Amino acid sequence: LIANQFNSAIGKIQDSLSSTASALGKLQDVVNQNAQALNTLVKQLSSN
Amino acid sequence: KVTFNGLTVLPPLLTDEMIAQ
Amino acid sequence: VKNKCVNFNFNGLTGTGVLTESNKKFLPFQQFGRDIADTTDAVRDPQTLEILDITPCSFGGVSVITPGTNTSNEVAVLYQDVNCTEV
Ligand SMILES: *[C@@H]1O[C@H](CO)[C@@H](O)[C@H](O)[C@H]1NC(C)=O
Ligand SMILES: *[C@@H]1O[C@H](CO)[C@@H](O)[C@H](O)[C@H]1NC(C)=O
Ligand SMILES: *[C@@H]1O[C@H](CO)[C@@H](O)[C@H](O)[C@H]1NC(C)=O
Repeated sequence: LIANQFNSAIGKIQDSLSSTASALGKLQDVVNQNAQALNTLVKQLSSN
Repeated sequence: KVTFNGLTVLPPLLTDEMIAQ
Repeated sequence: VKNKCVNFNFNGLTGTGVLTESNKKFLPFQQFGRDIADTTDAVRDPQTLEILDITPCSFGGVSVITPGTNTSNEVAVLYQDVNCTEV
């Protein structure tokens, strides 16, 4: 029983990960923030 | 699930496969 | 001159880069494009009505690998993120 519960438990992780892209919000935020940082940094070159 | 003005990007010392080991 | 680092001056739009043939479709009244950084991205040759991309010349950081002068004076140089054909 404990075996089956753990195996099935593993499986649900796939679906939650496979379906919900927002399950990985934290890492995506890190990239996005940095991407925002650089883009702002780039854009200032246009300022007078 | 995750995605010329002097600005570069250095590569990480460990590689993605390196991490996997 | 194409495909080579040149100092270019088109109608007073000066700069340094590699001039390549482009696939951009300028409108008949647009002399030159831009990037998000307000740097020139493409120009129209005033004598030959064609569109040229401008790519900044290859560059990269320089990092020295030294075993330690206490051991050797022989060094190895790392040209970051540059193809070996341009060194
Ligand atoms: C300007 O004259 C040159 C020859 O000196 C010619 O090749 C070029 O086509 C001319 N530009 C035009 C017709 O727009
Ligand atoms: C390294 O430096 C020490 C002095 O701090 C010196 O005694 C030693 O000989 C040096 N190593 C070599 C290989 O020369
Ligand atoms: C480096 O140059 C060679 C030609 O010698 C080319 O085949 C290769 O794709 C180039 N690599 C990059 C990353 O531009």
